[PDB]
Amino acid sequence: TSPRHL
Amino acid sequence: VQLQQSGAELVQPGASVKLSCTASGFNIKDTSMHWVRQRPEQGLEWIGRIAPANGNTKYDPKFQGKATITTDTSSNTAYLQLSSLTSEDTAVYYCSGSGNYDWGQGTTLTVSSASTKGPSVFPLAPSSKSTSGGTAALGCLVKDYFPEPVTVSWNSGALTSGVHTFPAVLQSSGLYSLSSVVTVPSSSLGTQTYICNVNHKPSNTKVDKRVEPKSC
Amino acid sequence: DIQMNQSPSSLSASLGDTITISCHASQNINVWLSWYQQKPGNIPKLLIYEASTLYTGVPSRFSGSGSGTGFTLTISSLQPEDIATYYCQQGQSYPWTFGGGTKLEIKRTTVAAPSVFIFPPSDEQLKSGTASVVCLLNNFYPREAKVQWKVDNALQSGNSQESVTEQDSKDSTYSLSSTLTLSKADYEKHKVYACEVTHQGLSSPVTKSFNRGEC
Repeated sequence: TSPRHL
Repeated sequence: VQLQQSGAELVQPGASVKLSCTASGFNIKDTSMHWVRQRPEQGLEWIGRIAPANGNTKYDPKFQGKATITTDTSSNTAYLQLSSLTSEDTAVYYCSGSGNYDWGQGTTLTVSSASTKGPSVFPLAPSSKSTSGGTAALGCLVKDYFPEPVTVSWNSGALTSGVHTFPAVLQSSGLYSLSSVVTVPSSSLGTQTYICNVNHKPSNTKVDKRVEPKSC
Repeated sequence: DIQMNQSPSSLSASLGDTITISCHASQNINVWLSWYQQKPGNIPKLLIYEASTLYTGVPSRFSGSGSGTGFTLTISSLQPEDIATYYCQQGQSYPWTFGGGTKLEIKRTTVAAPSVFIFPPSDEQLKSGTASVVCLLNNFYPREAKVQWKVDNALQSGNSQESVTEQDSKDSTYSLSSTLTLSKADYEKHKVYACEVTHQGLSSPVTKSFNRGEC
């Protein structure tokens, strides 16, 4: 899974 | 940790550009790279992203097909390619990574048939009269350039308090102009030297100009 | 896709107040919602992610909360450093979508008078054929200001442009710079150049003038 914000 | 993005581009309508952003502080293969843009005086539009260790890609429907995102893992950079550039696509394109990293500095793309022109930097000399409070205004006038971003700093980023750089105005000639002023103690007009650092990447114009009280 | 309805689009409030920006989602996004702050004028910086998890370095006066489809960014003790536009961003599914944005302005209680300066054109510019004078109005609080040019008591109209900064992050004021552009021939034919500025904080219009050839 990858991060969900910049 | 910081990202540097390519200089502000000028390109003709219907053409294609390839914007880049390099990473220094982390590995490209170690996170996802995202592109977002911001039209002048508008909100934020998410363009797409490329997965770490390429890796699949995802895009936004309005950029589907007209935008491709790729990475050069050896160079530790990321790219955004846009085609069929219309006058709607002139914006500031940000590049950033998933996680707590900062965003890219930003690349301003301008889609226009006009030609690049470099600016001329003029001094706004503080007047000989020294009014109350011990304050005196001095500045730089940046005139006749295209396309936009001209970035102005004072003393290479040292001088910050009292600095006002105004938004650019559009002259009848099709060339932009903006001013940058700073309030300063009158007792230091001859002692402290004040430099304004003007950058204009599309024309490769890098100028530092000293403002100095005119001698009479 | 998932649309983020951010509200209000613009909000003005006095110093020290408490502020709530809300962001409604078209679908359920669990807690995968973030907040960003964009001061004028630099890059957007992350304030809060995962609806409520603060980011290291963000002042404690920012707080976030919400789940599912309802979210709220709370700004207690409103400080002038909070002049910026705020966006909510969801990351539950692709394509990621931002909110419309929220322009936050400080409602300063006291009127501030502008300091007026005038600048003659540089002799370096007079070699090019044009001569542009500049009138500075910095640090005043009401945005409404009026600038008029008089070249030898002749009201100049149509040949000047103006620009205004955003709210200063220190005293919550504005700044204005007006550029009057003349040809070199026109500049050398007249002596007196004035800048008459009317304003709510002045009680009487002020005029900074200069004659060409003083220095």
